[PDB]
Amino acid sequence: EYWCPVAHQRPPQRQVLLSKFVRQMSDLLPATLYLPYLKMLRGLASGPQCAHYCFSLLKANGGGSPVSWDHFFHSLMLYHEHLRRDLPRHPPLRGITQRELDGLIACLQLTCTIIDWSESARLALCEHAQWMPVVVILGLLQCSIPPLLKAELLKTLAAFGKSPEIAASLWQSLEYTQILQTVRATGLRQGVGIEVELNEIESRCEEYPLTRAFCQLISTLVESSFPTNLGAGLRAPGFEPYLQFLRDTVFLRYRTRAYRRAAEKWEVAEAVLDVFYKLLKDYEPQPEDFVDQYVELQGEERVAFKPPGFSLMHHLLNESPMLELCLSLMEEG
Amino acid sequence: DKFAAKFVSHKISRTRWRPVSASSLQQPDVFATGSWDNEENKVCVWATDPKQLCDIKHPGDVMDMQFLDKERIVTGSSTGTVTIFRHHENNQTLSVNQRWEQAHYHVGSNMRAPCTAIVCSSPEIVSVGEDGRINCFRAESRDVLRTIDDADSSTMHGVTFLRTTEILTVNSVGQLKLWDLRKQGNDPTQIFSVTGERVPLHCVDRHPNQQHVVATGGQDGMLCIWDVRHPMSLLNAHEAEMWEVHFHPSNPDHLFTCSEDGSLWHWDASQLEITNLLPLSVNSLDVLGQNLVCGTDAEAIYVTRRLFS
Amino acid sequence: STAAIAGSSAAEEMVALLVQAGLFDTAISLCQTFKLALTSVFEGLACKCIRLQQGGEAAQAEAWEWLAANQSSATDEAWRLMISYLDKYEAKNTLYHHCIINKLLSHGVPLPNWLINRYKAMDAAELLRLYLKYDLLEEAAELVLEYVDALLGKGHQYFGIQAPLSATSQLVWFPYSAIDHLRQALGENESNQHNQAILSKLQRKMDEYFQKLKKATDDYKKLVQ
Repeated sequence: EYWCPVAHQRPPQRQVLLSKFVRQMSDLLPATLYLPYLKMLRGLASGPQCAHYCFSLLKANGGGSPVSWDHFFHSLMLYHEHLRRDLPRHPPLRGITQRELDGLIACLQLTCTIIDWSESARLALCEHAQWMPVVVILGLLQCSIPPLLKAELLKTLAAFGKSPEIAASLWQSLEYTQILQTVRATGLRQGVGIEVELNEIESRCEEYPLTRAFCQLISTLVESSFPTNLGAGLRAPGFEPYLQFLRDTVFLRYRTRAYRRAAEKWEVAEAVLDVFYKLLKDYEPQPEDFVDQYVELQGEERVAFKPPGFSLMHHLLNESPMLELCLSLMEEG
Repeated sequence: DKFAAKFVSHKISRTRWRPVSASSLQQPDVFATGSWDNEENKVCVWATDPKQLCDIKHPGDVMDMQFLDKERIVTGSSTGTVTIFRHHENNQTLSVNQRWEQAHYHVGSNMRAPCTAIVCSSPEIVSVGEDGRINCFRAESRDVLRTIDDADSSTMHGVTFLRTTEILTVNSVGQLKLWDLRKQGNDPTQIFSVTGERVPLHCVDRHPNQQHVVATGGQDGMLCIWDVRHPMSLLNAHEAEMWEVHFHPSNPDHLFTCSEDGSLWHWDASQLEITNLLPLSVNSLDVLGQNLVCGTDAEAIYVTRRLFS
Repeated sequence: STAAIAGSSAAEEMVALLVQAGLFDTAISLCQTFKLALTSVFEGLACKCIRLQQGGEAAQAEAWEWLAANQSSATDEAWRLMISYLDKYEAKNTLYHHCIINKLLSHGVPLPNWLINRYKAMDAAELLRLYLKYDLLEEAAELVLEYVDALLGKGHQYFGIQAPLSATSQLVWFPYSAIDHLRQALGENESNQHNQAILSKLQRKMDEYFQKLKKATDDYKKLVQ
């Protein structure tokens, strides 16, 4: 009923009035209605037909109104330049004002919705040569921002991931970026991004949205493919580090770590457990999994990384704290 | 019954297990001990009665010992010299790697100053001392990277890496100082102290998971739980000085406190359940899963492999 | 479904959507008219082929379908189709082999001989570069050895060299940088004896090559004087 296009009607007068009401609200939009208009749209872009129609409508209306692709991606590029220009007392950091933060969040939620329900909108927004949303969003995660914003960025990244070839390119960029410190970064000690933020900022705030988001992204990525040869030249080819990180850190925190909200204690568990499940489901035992090779990394003969399933099983058929924690989890449930 | 006591001839000051790989389901078996109060002190490595594998004549007294990695052991002498030993497993031989002879020396005067404590985050070795000095080195650097001179007029007893590039140090006058290794100034960021009291603090430990929980021990044998962001809890325990406090690495809900009265108490959070594990003075302890080892001044090593049975 | 969106679609979006369905011919036509470089289409074809090389029966059926749409197995029709589009609509500008070789080595598929040979004669340097970029050290060493011999005389046709120590010294080029990177990797920790042997023989061969180059300088200077 919000979209004016044997039975389909020549646009009914009610439909036309409603479409005009949607368009009339966008002309000379005051600053105070910039958020509720965005959330109204986010509410209108469900029902894939409706999603596509509103996508095209609001893409054309921004063909200046503060609601348009150029404005969004230009604002992102400006915030990126300004956050990179204060990297090491740089000019007192214009830590995004709470209002601008909520604006960016509403925008990214609307984008997630639209590219979830309309695959054509996904392929259309990913490839626009001027906006380049994937590189801009992957460049902004490396900057210091509040956690909620990193969570919204990761949800958007996930929605852009429900398309196969984008997934292969995305794995490429994720491990060339070192968002999760996989190569010992010249003596990495304990992580650069996810690990450190989780241990120090998230654990202190007593809320863990960043970790839930990163696990969700790993889940979506492994669905479309357990990727192969994630790294060469740097590190050793395999999906071992992401697994090690997930398992160790998230199961620890499952046990003992302060949560302001009581419910958040279970969400973390469920999120990492889902990826454990999807990692074990596809592991079909082959006669080559039980042969292991030793790769010479930095002159230290280290056992290679067997498939995720081999190591996800060999720790299950003994009494490793994985099994103990699983039984304890069933007991608690 | 659980503890098997093997009597050696050197008072045991430090006991530390060799870090085990998490991915492999192996059980820690090799631990290291250091000895004090003797003419010729030494650093030994034992395997679980425990049988000694290899030992090396350590110059001076072994005050503090930390395992850098599986093959490197960093020991702090009583002459201030910080040394690294390389363990060759194939030949069971400990060899000298790198040393900083004058890491700690008193200002101006001749003679030497003891190195009280060391902490390690590969490849960073931060060593405090009796003199006001927080010298920081690197595994391969022949020179000292940074020296915070005159950091503390009073003797500093312990050190630990709060977060990263930040260290918490306790001193003889009862002050917990938060330091920063990035700021070029020689002044502490914050100083946490009990109002009115100057009871010296001997030990300090940080919760394995949450970084804001720090547990310290004083000469009054009291466990004080601190929150670096906000002492939250003062717990009455021993009737004598608490030399060392250690959180259980795998399951932090367990805590072990050793005192000179001779009591290796165990605190269980999972109403705190306090029990006496041992029947002269217990100096050090190290726990890793189900295996615990403690060394006493009675020249004895007590090892258990079924701690929670 | 796409018909509605088609109503408001730009050139790039259209190209992408078409290359997805398996319609390489139409994609190429559209690109040629609007003067857009077609590396995207080449890469998409390459990826489809890689997925079919190590896949199952549903993959085989979809392959049959799109092969029909474009034009004794569905994989075979794929490769000849590749060769055709590449040779026919050739671009002397990065739409050649670089984009294909890149994706191939990215996904860990041993390069086929045809591609290898083609890229060798026209551009040897970049092939060596990707070899050493990735962990294909042995292959890099082999290519280096091959290039050395071509400069000397034997088998110069395969490497596009017209100077086998004849006439005057005019055409030469040696990839010192890449050779140095290789030597560093071979002697990283002096533990692998296989790596050590390769290094030694390579070094010996290089020495002979350069002694030959010195004899050649003597001769050339004499000639000019």
